[PDB]
Amino acid sequence: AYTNSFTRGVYYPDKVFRSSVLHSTQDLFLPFFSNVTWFHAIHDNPVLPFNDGVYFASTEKSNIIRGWIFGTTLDSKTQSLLIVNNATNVVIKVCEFQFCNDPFLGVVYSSANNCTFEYVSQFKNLREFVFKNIDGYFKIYSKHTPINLVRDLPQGFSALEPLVDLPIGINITRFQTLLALHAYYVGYLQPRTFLLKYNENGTITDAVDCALDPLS
Amino acid sequence: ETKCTLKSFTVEKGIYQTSNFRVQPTESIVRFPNITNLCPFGEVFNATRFASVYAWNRKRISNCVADYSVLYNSASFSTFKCYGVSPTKLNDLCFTNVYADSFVIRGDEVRQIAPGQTGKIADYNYKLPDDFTGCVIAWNSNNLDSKVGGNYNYLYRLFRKSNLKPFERDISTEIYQAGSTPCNGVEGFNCYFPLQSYGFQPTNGVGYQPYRVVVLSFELLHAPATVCGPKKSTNLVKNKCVNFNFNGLTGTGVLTESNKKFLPFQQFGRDIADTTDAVRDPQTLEILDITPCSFGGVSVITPGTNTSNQVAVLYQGVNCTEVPVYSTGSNVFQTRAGCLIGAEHVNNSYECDIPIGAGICASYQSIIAYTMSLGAENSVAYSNNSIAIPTNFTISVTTEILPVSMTKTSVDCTMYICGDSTECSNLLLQYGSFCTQLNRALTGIAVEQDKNTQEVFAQVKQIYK
Amino acid sequence: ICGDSTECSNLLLQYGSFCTQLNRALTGIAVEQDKNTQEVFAQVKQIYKTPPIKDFGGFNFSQILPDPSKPSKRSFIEDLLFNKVTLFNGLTVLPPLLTDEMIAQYTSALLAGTITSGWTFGAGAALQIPFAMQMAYRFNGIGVTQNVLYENQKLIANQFNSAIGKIQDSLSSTASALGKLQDVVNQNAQALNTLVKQLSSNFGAISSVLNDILSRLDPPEAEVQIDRLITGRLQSLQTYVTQQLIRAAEIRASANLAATKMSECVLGQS
Amino acid sequence: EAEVQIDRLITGRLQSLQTYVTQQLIRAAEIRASANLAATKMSECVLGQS
Amino acid sequence: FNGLTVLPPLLTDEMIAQYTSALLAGTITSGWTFG
Amino acid sequence: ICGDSTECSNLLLQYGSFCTQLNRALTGIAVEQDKNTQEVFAQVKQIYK
Amino acid sequence: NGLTGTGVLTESNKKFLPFQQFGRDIADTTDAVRDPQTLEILDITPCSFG
Ligand SMILES: *[C@@H]1O[C@H](CO)[C@@H](O[C@@H]2O[C@H](CO)[C@@H](O)[C@H](O)[C@H]2NC(C)=O)[C@H](O)[C@H]1NC(C)=O
Ligand SMILES: *[C@@H]1O[C@H](CO)[C@@H](O[C@@H]2O[C@H](CO)[C@@H](O)[C@H](O)[C@H]2NC(C)=O)[C@H](O)[C@H]1NC(C)=O
Ligand SMILES: *[C@@H]1O[C@H](CO)[C@@H](O[C@@H]2O[C@H](CO)[C@@H](O)[C@H](O)[C@H]2NC(C)=O)[C@H](O)[C@H]1NC(C)=O
Ligand SMILES: *[C@@H]1O[C@H](CO)[C@@H](O[C@@H]2O[C@H](CO)[C@@H](O)[C@H](O)[C@H]2NC(C)=O)[C@H](O)[C@H]1NC(C)=O
Ligand SMILES: *[C@@H]1O[C@H](CO)[C@@H](O[C@@H]2O[C@H](CO)[C@@H](O)[C@H](O)[C@H]2NC(C)=O)[C@H](O)[C@H]1NC(C)=O
Ligand SMILES: *[C@@H]1O[C@H](CO)[C@@H](O[C@@H]2O[C@H](CO)[C@@H](O)[C@H](O)[C@H]2NC(C)=O)[C@H](O)[C@H]1NC(C)=O
Ligand SMILES: *[C@@H]1O[C@H](CO)[C@@H](O[C@@H]2O[C@H](CO)[C@@H](O)[C@H](O)[C@H]2NC(C)=O)[C@H](O)[C@H]1NC(C)=O
Ligand SMILES: *[C@@H]1O[C@H](CO)[C@@H](O[C@@H]2O[C@H](CO)[C@@H](O)[C@H](O)[C@H]2NC(C)=O)[C@H](O)[C@H]1NC(C)=O
Ligand SMILES: *[C@@H]1O[C@H](CO)[C@@H](O)[C@H](O)[C@H]1NC(C)=O
Ligand SMILES: *[C@@H]1O[C@H](CO)[C@@H](O)[C@H](O)[C@H]1NC(C)=O
Ligand SMILES: *[C@@H]1O[C@H](CO)[C@@H](O)[C@H](O)[C@H]1NC(C)=O
Ligand SMILES: *[C@@H]1O[C@H](CO)[C@@H](O)[C@H](O)[C@H]1NC(C)=O
Ligand SMILES: *[C@@H]1O[C@H](CO)[C@@H](O)[C@H](O)[C@H]1NC(C)=O
Repeated sequence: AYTNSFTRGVYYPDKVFRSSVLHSTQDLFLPFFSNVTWFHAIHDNPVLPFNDGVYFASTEKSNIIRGWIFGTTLDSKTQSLLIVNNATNVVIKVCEFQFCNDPFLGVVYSSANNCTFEYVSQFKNLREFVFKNIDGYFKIYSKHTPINLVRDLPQGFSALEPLVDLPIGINITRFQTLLALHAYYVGYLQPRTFLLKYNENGTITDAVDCALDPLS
Repeated sequence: ETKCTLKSFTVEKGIYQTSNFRVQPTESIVRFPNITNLCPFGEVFNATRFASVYAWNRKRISNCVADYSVLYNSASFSTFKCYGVSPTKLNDLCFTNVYADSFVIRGDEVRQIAPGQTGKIADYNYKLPDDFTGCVIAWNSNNLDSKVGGNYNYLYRLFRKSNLKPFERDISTEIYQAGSTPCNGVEGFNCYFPLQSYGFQPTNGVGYQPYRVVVLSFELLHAPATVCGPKKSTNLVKNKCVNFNFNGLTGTGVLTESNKKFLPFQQFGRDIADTTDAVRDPQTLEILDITPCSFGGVSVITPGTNTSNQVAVLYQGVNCTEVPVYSTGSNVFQTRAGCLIGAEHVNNSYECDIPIGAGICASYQSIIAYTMSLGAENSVAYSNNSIAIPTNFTISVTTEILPVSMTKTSVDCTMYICGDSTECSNLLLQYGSFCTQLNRALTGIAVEQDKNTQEVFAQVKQIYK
Repeated sequence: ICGDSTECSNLLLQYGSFCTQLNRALTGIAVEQDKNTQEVFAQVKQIYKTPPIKDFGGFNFSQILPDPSKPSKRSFIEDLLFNKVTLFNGLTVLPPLLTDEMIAQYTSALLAGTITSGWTFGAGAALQIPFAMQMAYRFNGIGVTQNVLYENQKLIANQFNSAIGKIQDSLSSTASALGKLQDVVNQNAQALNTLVKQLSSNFGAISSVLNDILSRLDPPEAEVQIDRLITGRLQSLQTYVTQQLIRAAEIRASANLAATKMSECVLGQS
Repeated sequence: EAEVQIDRLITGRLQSLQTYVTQQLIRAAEIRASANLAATKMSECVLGQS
Repeated sequence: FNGLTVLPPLLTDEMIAQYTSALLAGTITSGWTFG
Repeated sequence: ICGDSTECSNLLLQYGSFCTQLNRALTGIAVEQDKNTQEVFAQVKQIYK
Repeated sequence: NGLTGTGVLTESNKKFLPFQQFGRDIADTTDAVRDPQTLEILDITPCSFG
């Protein structure tokens, strides 16, 4: 299934405060009015290629979507990233793990050979995520506040603010979502040029594409 | 200074610009994150037990902020020498990762830990690579190893002809029996255990007392930096021209309090053209401001070298309270265009001759600076049934000067930049037709001047007498 | 181009004495513009004042004469004009020599002189004359006999008052009629802004900040990097100076034309 | 290395010459305008009455 | 010199003086009819 | 200055924005010329025969 | 004595103090110089071109 993404997918590019200034940037963004592969994994989580950062969304306000396993071969031969939830803290483990056919998670574990790094941190609800890997740095941008402009579809304008940064420095060419045992959108992003308008308080209030329309 | 910038011994009446002044900085401030992730080095050097020389333990350290100065000054070490790296500067070095290897040896085996060396343990238990190693730290351990240590708990490998590759372990306990022709022509005999026990006694000398030896190996430029030495900081100052180095962002200016609001994830704001205008210190997390320190050009107003020998100096666009004979001089007069010193201020107003600005100007009566006057003042007695008719007339003669031409000049093209050289002329050929383009304009200008003069003067066809 | 750096100045002082002409061109154009405004506006040797009682044969000049209750002592049309249009890294903007009050006084004196006296105040001493007998002369000048004026005075007064009211309302309501001044201001501001923005360019060096490349390498190639940055910035400054000179020349031509128009039309008849 | 040295000298002198030429062009244009004004004044105010 | 030169004007000063004298004599004697 | 080469564009985008004011000046003089000829010739409101 | 140049030489009329070696007027233009053998002052000027 295909869904039209109206205007979602704008994030703060850097850590610089601005006010009442029109700023033009050239960065990896989600093109406006694009197509996203709507999934219906309800009584179905195939593996999707990474391809230079991925968008992600969800519309269910409970703990069913848990983790996102990353890697290039999904085997103990090469290190694989794991980011999982616990309803009390979020833990990240890049240590090598073996293959899993139908992993189950919610509130799989095969081996921990050559463990290297660990990290511990803290209408329905929309959870919008952006995963990026640049110069060996892993970046995750997140937004958890939904707005009901229209029902059954994610329409509206919202910004994404960074949470964490990881200096791992590994190759990622493959990822997979993890479920439990008993409707999320996926999109790719391209190096576009955007124009952004900042409020007087430093919040992005409007975005304009630079390669869409003659008026643009 | 006016005579210097004019390059003459005579100066006529007027105002000249000599140089500019700036306010010098006084001190410096450096800040860094309040927290400091301490690396647990305690469990390494003060571990309860160490492994053997043939089975040394390798431990991994990363994402740490470790200080070597706090350990460099410690005198609890027998020897701490490092190869190719200055320990004192280790506090200001960022490496990708660090490997640690702790163990215990005899007294005389300390010298065996060095690259390009020969020895039983240098080539049979632990081989240093043929490159730079981080360094080795050794200290006495007779208190806990030569007095209460196990009599055979420490073992070495007397296994020769098996030179190990650097950073390699052979913990395989296999009896050394060749079982072939090259051992007395027999199989099974000449069987020696690869391991052998150290022989130590309480205070038996210096070469037999076991010593703790730890090798630390660094990696540089293999990955993004993970471990770095701690950085110091200081307090902050306000309303002073200071150079600042806030956690990487460096600059100069004056610090003031601010009323702006930052979202909880930005670091420093700006307005335009990459000009920082607000930074928050990591320790306090308070919003501040940056303002460039005051500066500007100076000017000298003089009535002329001939008439007098006294001048007045003016600072342009400076609210001069930080002014440092003319350091303070005469009365200071702050105006809309900076501040003037060296001339008294009068209360009347006359015509103006030496303009200054903002409606004020100075003249030499001492030098007096006043406000420009627009002229005389009169009111005509307007009425609806009255006229004024002149009764006499005068004839006047005036003058009017108008330039019509300037001196015609020409500049040789290759001569100016070559000076009669064949190499310069040869290398000038690779720059295209710049020469002809520069040469044509001067001839065009000369022709234009000739035509201009001929047209402006030649307006009659005959000559009258 | 240096920002208070020692080695930067040491490398800069070997490119000749260009700063002398760079500053002298700007000083020359500043003096030129001061002379321009001085010659445009300084055309009267005295400062006349309007009579306290005004009876100009039925005409009404209230909306054009200065109002003695305003903070700057300016008339209505001047206030509308002022309210209509509206618009630091080692460069400064000098204040003008003549302030707003002096210009307002000059315009008030010129208007009072051309109302009470006529053309006689531009060629000697001011001479009193009733307004009706000046309108008679001005009609007689263009071929229409003076008999027309004295028998059609009320119609002319009413038409003039209606026209001045209409033009005041048009200025108050209709915008975009002051394109030239706004264009000049925008051009100047944009040129200054882009000159400031030119700093951030890399110019092919390692970084756009001097001290960072100064503190991360040794002088053998730091010299080359500094030279590249210096030559790029010098080229940018030269281009800016050339554009400023061209604009100053054009403004001088326009000011000369305006001065000629004011000297001919206002002080007499065309 | 003489080529490098002479390249440096040549480029510097070329920039100086370009600046001089541009300044002369501007001054010549201004002088031409002033002389045209003078010619108009002399043609009008001498051979007639203004 | 060292590469630079100054060309002489086409009209000498005596010719300019003669033009001025001719114009002035014409405007004294004839008025403005000779224009 | 290059004629369809990428390595140029990569190197040239680092030099600043000279082309911006170059094109701005060219368009300005073109528009000024058009307005100039329009003002010179268009001096009447009607057409007579 | 290592100082190379091209021009015509003439007997000089200027006076050197007993400790100079040469002289100039504007921008390194060597106008006079004393020979290293006879200790006689001479003046140098380039020959005609145009
Ligand atoms: C991703 O994989 C590529 C190989 O396909 C890595 O490139 C090599 O990395 C090794 C590091 O062990 C270098 O020694 C080689 O010189 C690299 N070769 C090439 C052609 O790049 C790359 O480093 C990997 N990326 C990460 C982040 O691990
Ligand atoms: C920026 O923040 C200020 C401060 O909170 C906001 O101003 C408030 O606006 C609301 C309504 O918009 C008023 O009820 C408050 O009284 C205002 N407070 C102050 C101190 O001014 C402003 O709206 C914000 N701008 C945004 C979010 O665009
Ligand atoms: C910064 O480190 C200092 C060192 O203890 C501490 O600063 C105190 O911060 C608290 C707020 O958390 C204030 O109430 C105190 O007045 C501060 N000073 C002292 C002497 O306690 C604190 O650990 C850190 N402050 C932060 C992170 O804001
Ligand atoms: C290993 O243990 C010794 C025990 O004395 C530590 O020595 C400390 O030295 C500092 C500095 O003089 C004292 O303030 C402490 O009281 C000492 N003891 C302790 C337990 O800290 C030494 O620092 C330890 N080193 C490592 C690497 O663990
Ligand atoms: C120059 O700066 C000084 C401050 O150093 C200004 O002094 C102010 O004077 C007024 C009236 O006397 C006081 O109300 C203010 O409190 C003073 N300022 C401060 C910071 O205390 C002075 O006005 C400034 N001059 C100009 C021309 O701006
Ligand atoms: C107009 O003014 C002139 C002077 O500008 C008067 O001529 C003067 O007359 C007095 C009295 O006879 C003589 O003493 C002067 O020598 C005269 N001056 C000159 C230059 O000749 C003339 O009389 C005035 N005309 C009227 C009508 O008052
Ligand atoms: C000149 O015109 C002005 C236009 O504003 C007149 O001012 C207003 O005139 C109307 C009627 O004449 C009055 O109702 C208003 O009260 C006036 N306003 C002000 C602010 O005065 C002015 O009266 C006219 N003058 C003459 C002599 O007719
Ligand atoms: C000339 O034109 C004027 C204005 O167009 C005429 O004056 C108008 O006359 C009408 C009819 O009496 C009045 O309603 C208007 O109020 C007048 N206007 C003004 C401004 O006073 C005038 O009548 C015309 N004269 C002739 C001979 O046609
Ligand atoms: C999305 O896909 C649908 C069906 O394949 C198509 O009709 C539509 O044009 C696509 N939209 C975009 C933006 O590609
Ligand atoms: C989840 O939380 C529980 C209790 O807080 C803890 O015991 C467990 O180790 C956690 N697991 C993960 C994967 O974080
Ligand atoms: C663990 O991974 C690191 C990655 O650099 C590698 O050097 C090391 O040999 C690995 N160890 C084992 C036992 O595979
Ligand atoms: C100074 O002024 C006096 C008075 O006019 C004059 O006589 C003298 O020549 C002047 N000297 C100089 C050097 O200008
Ligand atoms: C000028 O005189 C007035 C009248 O007393 C006074 O208020 C004012 O301060 C004086 N101005 C100066 C500069 O002394």
